[PDB]
Amino acid sequence: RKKKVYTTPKKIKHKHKAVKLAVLSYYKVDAEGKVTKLRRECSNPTCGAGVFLANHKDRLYCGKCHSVYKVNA
Amino acid sequence: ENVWFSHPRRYGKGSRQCRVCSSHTGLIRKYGLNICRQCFREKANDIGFNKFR
Amino acid sequence: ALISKKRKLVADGVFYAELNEFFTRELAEEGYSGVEVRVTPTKTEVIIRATRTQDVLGENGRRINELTLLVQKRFKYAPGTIVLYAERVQDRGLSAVAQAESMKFKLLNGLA
Amino acid sequence: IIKIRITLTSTKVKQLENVSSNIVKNAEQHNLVKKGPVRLPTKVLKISTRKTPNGEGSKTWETYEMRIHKRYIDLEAPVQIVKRITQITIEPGVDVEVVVA
Amino acid sequence: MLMPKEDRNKIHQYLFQEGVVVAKKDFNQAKHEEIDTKNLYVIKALQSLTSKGYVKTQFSWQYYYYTLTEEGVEYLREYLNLPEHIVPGTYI
RNA sequence: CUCAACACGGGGAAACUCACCAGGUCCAGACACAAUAAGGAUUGACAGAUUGAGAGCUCUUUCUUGAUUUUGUGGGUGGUGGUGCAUGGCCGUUCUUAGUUGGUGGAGUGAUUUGUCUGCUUAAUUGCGAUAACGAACGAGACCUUAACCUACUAAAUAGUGGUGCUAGCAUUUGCUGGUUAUCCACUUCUUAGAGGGACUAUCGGUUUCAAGCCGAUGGAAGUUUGAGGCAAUAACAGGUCUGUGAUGCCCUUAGACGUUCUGGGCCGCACGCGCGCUACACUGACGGAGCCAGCGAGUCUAACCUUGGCCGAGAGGUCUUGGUAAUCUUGUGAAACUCCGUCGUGCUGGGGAUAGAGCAUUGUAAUUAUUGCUCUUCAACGAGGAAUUCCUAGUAAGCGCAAGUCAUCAGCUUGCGU
Repeated sequence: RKKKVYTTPKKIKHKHKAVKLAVLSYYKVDAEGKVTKLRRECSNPTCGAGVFLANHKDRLYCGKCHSVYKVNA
Repeated sequence: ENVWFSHPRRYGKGSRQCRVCSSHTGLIRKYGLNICRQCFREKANDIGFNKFR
Repeated sequence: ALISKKRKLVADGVFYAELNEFFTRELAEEGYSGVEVRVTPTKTEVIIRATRTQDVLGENGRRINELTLLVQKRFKYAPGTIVLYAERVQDRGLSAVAQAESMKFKLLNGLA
Repeated sequence: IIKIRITLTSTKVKQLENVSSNIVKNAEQHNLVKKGPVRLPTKVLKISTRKTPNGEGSKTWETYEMRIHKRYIDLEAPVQIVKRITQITIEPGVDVEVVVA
Repeated sequence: MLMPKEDRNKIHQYLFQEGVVVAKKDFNQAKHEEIDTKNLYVIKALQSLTSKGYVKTQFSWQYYYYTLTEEGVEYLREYLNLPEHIVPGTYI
């Protein structure tokens, strides 16, 4: 062993850096002063109405779960 | 990462190891000793294995 | 119980050797010289053979209550079923273990 | 009274025989039937390592031995005197177990 | 270490509670026998404490031996507890 | 890499071991400083792409996480990475032998020498002796373990023996062979193991300077130091080992890693040369029935170890139970050579069983590059081995198997043990 060749394409590629978007916590705001749910809550008893279900394409996906909460709609 | 230590270690030289130095070569597991050949020879006197004949 | 005497008597030996190497490493600075176990019903006891018992027995019971916990945590003894004593040394001028540690630490102070 | 059995196991001859001697001496201090010490055959536990680390040199072998001596005494006694005689003769290196029946 | 905060709390309280940790040199050992957390967490949390002081470690026969020093017992109070509590075997 | 490398590294590697090869993750980069950062430092992920892969690897998507992380600068840590010609420890070897060294005195300018020796003796620098040496120390011996003897002591349903009850068969006449888990009693020859005894070359004879000894006979369990080991000097080797060690200096590397882990593969690949071995070349034999005899040992509680007995199966094996943490059960380990009766009949034949085909099982996550076992078939060389060369002196050589180590499975190896 003298050196390394790295015949694999030259990938020092790393993960997405927990992608830094702007401020995002927004239900919606009407005038004086009410707020209503968008990106609705989960059906989990252990998700006590505080989690947002992402809608990618015909999917509802929770992030409180490690992997999978699928209430599809 | 769910594949990190996933290979089974239930028999053979990969599972067992020395209790003094954690090696896999020259292990003595007679009477449940689990000490390598070289480690046992340095402390056979403390265990109570003397050399008579 | 429920262990054959062949495995029982051997396991007592390896337990002693593990204890002895522990105290050589731990009480190196107190002139340690040996141990002996007395396996009795109702709190098996351990005696430490070290010259400076005033150092091994720390301030107000520390430094041996710590070692009592360290042994019973590692060897899974019930609490209060092991106690550690320290009586000093019988004539430390004649123990080769104690005179080798004396020789060792004298070298580390840069003595010729 | 009750039928009892005391089993002694050690790796030291000198430290074991006097303990059994104290057992029988306390047995006819206040007299009761002995079924005295029946010595089982000694067990020699042999470990045969090679001699070395790495295998250079003449292929020399060692053998190490641990000797297990075992003795059992089958006594009968009143319930009171059982505990005291089982607790007085306690010596390092000798493992004593007492079977109730 | 990421080592989520509710697992520092289990580790640090138990070190305050007894003053000693032994913990079994084996990484990825899957739920250390005394504390409810992983054995990797126990070994790596107290490596962090040792480098800054606060605890002294001994290693023997694939086992660690952790002893809380006098500069660590005072620090571990405001981390977890109130004053006038004795961590180690100083309690008689 | 001669003895002092080559069934050696306890090295019988399918994964693991593992150090090597093609690839994929992870940090297990402590702490300190500085920056980003509660308008979020950061972490994790469904489905699809992608991937050997149900690795959120990475990407598409948009949820979760919250101050531990991230980035940079120094370090830290790890390494079966290098150097055994930088070292420790261990071991081998010089070296199956008898050798080595102070103190005081003597010799010599001195390095050194004598002591530590002409002779005889011993396994021995073991002794008798001689003596410018005297008195000593280590090694040898002494010592310890083990194998042989004890009708002696101490007693044993975890070892036996005899009688006694109950009972089986046969003879019958009172006998012989048995069974009976404690029926009871008694004992310790055999077995066990504590303490001891016992051999000292004893008695006699012969030899030598008449000493140390040696030889022969008798007695004795034992007469080679009773047999076998263990232990084991001074000085050394550039002997081996950094791949036993959280033994270790220096060098290298330290995030696309030489760390670690995961899937695959390799270490086993074959024109060929060498070392240790196994099976053979048959009639002192092969095959088939029948007899039937050991010793050393190992064995499972929060884990599946040694397995009896019944049943199934040609076998390998399966299944239902049982005993055993063991002088109790496996186990009387009913081992093999061996012995008796028969078949073969001098024919590479019924010697030999390499190579190969098909099936059935077992261990394992996994058996292909056959793990191994079994069944049928295939039937190779080999007709006693040139020059060379090894080991061995009595319960030894050689033949013969058995247990243990390694082990989940694999013994053609080793360590012991008996015949």
